[PDB]
Amino acid sequence: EVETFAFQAEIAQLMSLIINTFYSNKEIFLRELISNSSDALDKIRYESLTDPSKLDSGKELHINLIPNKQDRTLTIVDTGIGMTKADLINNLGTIAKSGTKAFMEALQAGVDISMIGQFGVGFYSAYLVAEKVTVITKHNDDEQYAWESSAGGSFTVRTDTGEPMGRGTKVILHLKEDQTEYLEERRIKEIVKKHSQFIGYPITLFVEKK
Amino acid sequence: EVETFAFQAEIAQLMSLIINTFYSNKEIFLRELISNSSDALDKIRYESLTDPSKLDSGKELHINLIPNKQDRTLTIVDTGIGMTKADLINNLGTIAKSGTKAFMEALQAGVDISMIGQFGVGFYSAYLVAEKVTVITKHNDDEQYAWESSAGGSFTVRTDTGEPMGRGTKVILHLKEDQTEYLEERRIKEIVKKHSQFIGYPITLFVEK
Ligand SMILES: CCOc1ncc2c(n1)CCN(C(=O)c1cc(C(C)C)c(O)cc1O)C2
Ligand SMILES: CCOc1ncc2c(n1)CCN(C(=O)c1cc(C(C)C)c(O)cc1O)C2
Repeated sequence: EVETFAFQAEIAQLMSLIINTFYSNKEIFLRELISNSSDALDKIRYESLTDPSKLDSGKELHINLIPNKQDRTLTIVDTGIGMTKADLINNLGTIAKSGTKAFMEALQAGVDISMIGQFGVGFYSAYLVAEKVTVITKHNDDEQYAWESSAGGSFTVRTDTGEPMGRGTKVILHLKEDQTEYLEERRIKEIVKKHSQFIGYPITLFVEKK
Repeated sequence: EVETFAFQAEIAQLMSLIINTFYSNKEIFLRELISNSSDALDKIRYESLTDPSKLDSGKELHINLIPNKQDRTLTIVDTGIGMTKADLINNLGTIAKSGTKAFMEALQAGVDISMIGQFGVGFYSAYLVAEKVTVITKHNDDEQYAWESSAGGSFTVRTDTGEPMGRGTKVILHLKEDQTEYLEERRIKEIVKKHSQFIGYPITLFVEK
């Protein structure tokens, strides 16, 4: 059974902005996804400090980047805390964070789209390069879920039937036809090496089985 | 009343570096404290989307800067998720351990102190301008506490007796004698415009006199 939700009106607007504004520095999407992964990973390590059983679903804390030229997909996998169904639905579409209006405001007052992260809504920068985004997520308290959207004002949520994850969040970017550079080894390294924040977790870039 | 604790050795080490190294660009401390406040406010906002009862202790998500020239203090107050007693003593230091060590290594490879916030330990940049820092905090599940340190390798924690803050964290900088410029209204505005122009939450600069 697949459920369909409307994006909150301001979020639909943020997404349209992102998809339609001319902006050449698209590579910031990767930075924003890795920061989310970093926060999710901090969170599960933090909870494990007082309750070590939370790592029963997987004790390795890391980030994998997986390009697939055949599928034209770039996938980012982490083993952070993950999202329950309620987290998925509430944090990823149906409720506008105050940073959305604030961000869009800032754009009028002379900011760059690359600062989307300061406003807690960096995730939507994925649509700089992706025509469709699928998010698979597993939290300790819930079942494994699949979120999906090609924008257009709605997203769907279903129970995921694919390979279980143990715990964490996996972001599958279905790349636009002219954005395949982000499947190239040399390009991905370049963007990650440029990453401002010290990532306190191993980032492994997978090689394609060409 | 008051309990005294030893810093993690790497944090002690980082703190002596910050205090003893020659570095004129001290103003970056504000940017780092304002970044922490923003992160803290992200955390309670995130939690509140699924459990709105988390804002019972306070709906307003914002940051105050309060200079006091009588006391020679600069105070950064926010209404974020706040910190528990275990967070003050142990948890936060343990999470930041890998960044702390990584930062110190980076400095040896000739990087700049202003990069401190990139390694998740921007708070300790407070000791660029302060001889003593007092942190008052309130988390939803816990009581209100005072953390304190003048470096020298130790810190204290006590239950705070003062004004109940509801939820959040207040960082009181007791400024060095030669660092009073950061009490000046023009100077603070300048530094906020320069390094923190687009923060995701309102910031109110208090005026004096
Ligand atoms: C504010 C800190 O507290 C906190 N608690 C839980 C979580 C977070 N932060 C961050 C997000 N998160 C995830 O699972 C996650 C989500 C995204 C995109 C938004 C889809 C991503 O690209 C990678 C991820 O690991 C869970
Ligand atoms: C997920 C576990 O990691 C975690 N959880 C909660 C918090 C944090 N990290 C840091 C932020 N925070 C605060 O209270 C705070 C702290 C500082 C300085 C560090 C002293 C500051 O200058 C302003 C603040 O609001 C809350």
